[PDB]
Amino acid sequence: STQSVQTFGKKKTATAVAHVKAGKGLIKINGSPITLVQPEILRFKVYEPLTLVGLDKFQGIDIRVKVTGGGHVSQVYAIRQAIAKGLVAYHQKYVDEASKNELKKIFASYDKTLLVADSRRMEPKKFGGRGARARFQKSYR
Amino acid sequence: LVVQEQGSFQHILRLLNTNIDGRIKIMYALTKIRGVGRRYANLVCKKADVELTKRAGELTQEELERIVTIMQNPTNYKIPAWFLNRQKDQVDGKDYHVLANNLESKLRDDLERLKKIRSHRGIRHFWGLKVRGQHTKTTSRG
Amino acid sequence: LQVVELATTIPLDVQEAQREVKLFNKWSFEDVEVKDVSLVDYIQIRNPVFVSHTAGKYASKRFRKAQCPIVERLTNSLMMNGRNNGKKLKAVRIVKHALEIIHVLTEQNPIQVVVDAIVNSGAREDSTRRRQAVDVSPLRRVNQAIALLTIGAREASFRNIKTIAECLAEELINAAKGSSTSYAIKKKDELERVAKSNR
Amino acid sequence: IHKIRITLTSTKVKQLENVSANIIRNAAQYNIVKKGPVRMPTKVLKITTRKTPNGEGSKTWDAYEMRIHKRVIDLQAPASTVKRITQITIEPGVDVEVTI
Amino acid sequence: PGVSVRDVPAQDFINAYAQFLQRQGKLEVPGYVDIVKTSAGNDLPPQEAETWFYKRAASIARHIYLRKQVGVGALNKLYGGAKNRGFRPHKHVDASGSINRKCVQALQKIGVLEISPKGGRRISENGQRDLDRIAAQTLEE
Amino acid sequence: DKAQHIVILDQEKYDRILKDVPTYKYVSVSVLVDRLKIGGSLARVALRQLEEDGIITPVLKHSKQAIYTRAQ
Amino acid sequence: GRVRTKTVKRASKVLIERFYPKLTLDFETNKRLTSEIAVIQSKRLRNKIAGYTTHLMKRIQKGPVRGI
Amino acid sequence: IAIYAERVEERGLSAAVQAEALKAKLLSGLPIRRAAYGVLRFAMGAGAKGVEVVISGKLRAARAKSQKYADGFMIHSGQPTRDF
Amino acid sequence: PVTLAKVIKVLGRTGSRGGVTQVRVEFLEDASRTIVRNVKGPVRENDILCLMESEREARRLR
RNA sequence: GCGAUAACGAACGAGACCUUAACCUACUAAAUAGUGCUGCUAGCAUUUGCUGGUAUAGUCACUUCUUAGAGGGACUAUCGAUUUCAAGUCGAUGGAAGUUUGAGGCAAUAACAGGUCUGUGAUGCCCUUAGACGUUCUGGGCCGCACGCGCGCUACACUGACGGAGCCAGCGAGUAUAAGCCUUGGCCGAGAGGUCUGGGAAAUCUUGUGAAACUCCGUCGUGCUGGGGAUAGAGCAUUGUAAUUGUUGCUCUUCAACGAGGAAUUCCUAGUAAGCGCAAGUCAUCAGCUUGCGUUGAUUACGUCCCUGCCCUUUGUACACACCG
Repeated sequence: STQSVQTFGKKKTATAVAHVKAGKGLIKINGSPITLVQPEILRFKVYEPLTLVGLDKFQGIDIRVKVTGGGHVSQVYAIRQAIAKGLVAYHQKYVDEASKNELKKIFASYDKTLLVADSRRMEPKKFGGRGARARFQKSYR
Repeated sequence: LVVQEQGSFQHILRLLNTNIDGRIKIMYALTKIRGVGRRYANLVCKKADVELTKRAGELTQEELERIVTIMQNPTNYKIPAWFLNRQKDQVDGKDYHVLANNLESKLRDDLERLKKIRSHRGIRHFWGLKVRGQHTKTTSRG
Repeated sequence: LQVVELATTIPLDVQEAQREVKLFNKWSFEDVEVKDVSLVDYIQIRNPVFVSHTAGKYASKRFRKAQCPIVERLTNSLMMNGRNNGKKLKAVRIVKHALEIIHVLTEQNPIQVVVDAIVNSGAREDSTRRRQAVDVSPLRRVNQAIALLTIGAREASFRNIKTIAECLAEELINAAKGSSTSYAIKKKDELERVAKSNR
Repeated sequence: IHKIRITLTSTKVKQLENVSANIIRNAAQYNIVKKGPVRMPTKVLKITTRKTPNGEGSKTWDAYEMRIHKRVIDLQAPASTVKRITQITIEPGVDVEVTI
Repeated sequence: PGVSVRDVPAQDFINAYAQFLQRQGKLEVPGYVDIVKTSAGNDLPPQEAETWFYKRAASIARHIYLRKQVGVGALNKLYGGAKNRGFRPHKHVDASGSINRKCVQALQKIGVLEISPKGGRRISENGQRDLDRIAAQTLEE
Repeated sequence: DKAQHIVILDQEKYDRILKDVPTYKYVSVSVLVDRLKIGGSLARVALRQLEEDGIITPVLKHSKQAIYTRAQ
Repeated sequence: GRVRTKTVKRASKVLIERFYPKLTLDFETNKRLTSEIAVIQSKRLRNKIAGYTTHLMKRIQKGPVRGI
Repeated sequence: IAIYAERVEERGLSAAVQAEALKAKLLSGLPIRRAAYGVLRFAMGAGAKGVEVVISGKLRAARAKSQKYADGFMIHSGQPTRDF
Repeated sequence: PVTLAKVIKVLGRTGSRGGVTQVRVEFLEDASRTIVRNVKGPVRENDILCLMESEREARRLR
């Protein structure tokens, strides 16, 4: 063992567990590289935590994030949050604090849900209708 | 691959037994024949070595006659006993895939069989009411 | 410039994206500006985004919706008539293909064409219930413009062999040039003509 | 020295926690090496039924619930001493099963 | 670089392996492939008459490779989909058992799959080699 | 049934298709259908052909949208 | 709205009458002080009372307050 | 099994005992108001914070009425009803 | 011609249903003039507003 | 609530409360959760690399993710403003969270000739009680069809249908000498289904419930068209003692109305609406229904008293069965 952190990312039921360790710049998704992550329209979502801070920050680290639960879109958001949080956590545990603050600042200035999870959850459904708020159609005479 | 080709393009709206339009792909043009569906026509067009990417107009008389033979003799070309129609014919017990005018002949035969014996289903065909036990209180207005 | 190597091969067009942020990695925001001084704050193009899908929380406050990227608002308004509610991947694909088709027809930045269609499409006076002529707020102008453009495109594509993206491109370019061929200018002309008589 | 397994389950959490603490103590001071406690995910038994005994009025519903909790501890010691520890440490609210 | 299946997109991998499996020749394509539907919930036979069995078998082999001990009922579940039930609402249905079982039996006689302990079928040593090499060729270009 | 389209590629039509398509800034299935009165199943294969034996160049490729510009 | 009911307001007034000298203008210190002094049946009520006590102590310093 | 018996700690703080006693005196022909106030006095003597007795049915008349007999302190909403 | 004006105060909601708001617009170039006008959508202060003809004052409507 | 005060002190309701959702690299632990390593080992390139299988005896370690007790956290905290400067309120900042943080359970007094005697071996009075209005068996009916109405499900297509490929949830349930539960895997069958095994009284097996919408690649080409699949003929299976008045499922064939719906009218303010499925209840068989659950995920308000109503005060009244006077 040399250097390793563990972080996570969430979008509503999906959870992406990332392992960031020293390595020659490998980024993986359930044992497959990020470059072919499904929906490709949303691939730039899992490219954002890379381009926005520069790939050089990922030279020394080797990250394998495991994503599970939720759905396709939710998993994409969970993966992006896990990767961003994991980079910040590694710069917390090993690298100096100035750099970690700089990365945290840039991540927040672009998007809040790279570091902080969206807290929205599905409202429970109540009797008397088919939804949380929606009610059965009402009739008269 | 696009092909320039002429002569063989007959838009003839006359095909086998009924006025099957030539502009429509062969898989579905055969569905105009009453007794032939998308899947029966698809399987017949397979057994007659006709590329389904060829339109009904583009065909010639050899394919037309092969289609007629394969449609009227389903077994002779390895059509299973479960894929055709009027299985275990009421008259003779054989498997008959019944077609255009025989289709009405056999429907008249089945219905008149039900009415002559005075079966409940035949009597309801006689009245014009639904026979398969559906409710008619609210939904048989039409 | 920024080329640097990883164990997993990274695509080269992605490496090009460190310098600036581009919509679908093809269109730039920083060359787009809003002609209408009134509508500058209700058409947000200052913060670049890679794709018109951010899952933002824009219904929380009252004007928080004005901070949504404008292409995302257009994308969301494509999601209508029941069968298309919720299908936002389809909507963002529609928008991406429409931006391509706009660039092909018009040798311009498609974001600029979208902004111009939106700024031209909105009625500046309207009527409220005998009905009385009133002015229209900038934010109402913007989202009436977006609703008009998307409704016009959706009406055109229905029962027509032409694709939704092509109808969207056609409507956007016609509005962006301020011609009566579009659905948005025609409706804007009706609304302002009616508001005229009510003064 | 047997790989004894005790399983605790009850509807009321205080007594179940008391029983788990009691066995942990009586396997500590009586020097036995122990491997818990382990809490199974809680089971929610839900009955949703109509409030009215006839069928009149607004369609309103009751959602009744009976929670069940389950904890397991593994003991490594002779059979009789763990048996006596289990036998002294009982409670009406919490039922037990000792298995090997 | 050590190439595996996980490094190549799925779609082009199933395409390449199906073209390979049909070029090779020994696969035991059954005689009813011109007559049958893939699923009871389907309505029409597969359009690609002369290739659908090969693409099914290729996708099946990739599925087996990526996992451990997956059987014919799970493939029935995988390849099923929504059924048009007329005026009733839609509902999942399973795919055809005979097709998937014959596919896995053909893959087994060509020595790609092999009966695993605990049940089911798992990819073979030479099956792993064949899939890996057909992945190496796809990503070479 | 209206719109009286064209069901096969024909010599005069093929002369039309070769002559007219280099004057289009944007070509697609719909553009061909509504400037040629051909059907869609012919327009798709014409776009593919002109892609191999180069007369039209693509900007984007998708199952539901084909975007094709001038070859030059 | 966030109007504080009679229970929190009366409890705060009693606390200030009894234990004014050992009570400060900080919510955390007053929270722990209320916890040790008062037998509050819920943590939410405890926090509400501590916060209103802080508000009153912060008002007093600028000048006297009625009731208290 | 083994069935034992133990008397109740406060006869007046047990609602079941009081309801059964009220049944008995009511079956015995004793007036309704007197029986209800007997329940109320007995329970308050046992130290209860409050007590309520409600009697419903047709009382001396064909129309059915509901007579309530309260004394002391009674809560109605929230979790504390299940407790106290 | 159309003129431009900036909202400097939001007087209040008007109309029977409350769908219109009283605003005191203030001309950009000619800063010495303030006109009261009715607006259909949501408006804040500093909202620049376009007036088709600025020589009209509004008081109320239902 | 501040306060005003011929009251003063109180009681209920509200709020507090309880359950649930969101935060915790902070405690306790985990062989029924997961992981880092380590054996033994696979393919692929040999840099010591990339992806895997395996080992609940590897006499290893651990708790980020999962589970759940025991706690922490939010109180409007800070800052600007405004207002009896009292109660409050509005913007920002920080924060997992700042609408009472989101959702519910609970819920006063007075009433209604509201519903239920067909839930009750809960009941007064009336009726009936051996050719019974008790009970049981056979068969039929509750489904019967000129027609009117209410809750709904499918649609009228290209923002699509079909075919291949990709491939992701959450809440739950489950038995034994049966009258028989959830079912993996193997084999047969186009299917539906049959058969033989094995696991699971269940964080252990079904089950990662590989769900559907969706994504990709093609086919179709603006027409009642490959939209729609009612009605009907023939055949194959399954449940049941019994499928005729099609129980249900499957296969071929048949291929209606419908081209977005007049006057009217319902529900809804954010993970909400809409779309999409899944599980449980009913249940031998049958879900177009309910109750929950997640997946995809918006447009528009954040306002008013115009309509429909509700609360409080003043006021008029020939009303009190109370303006349906």
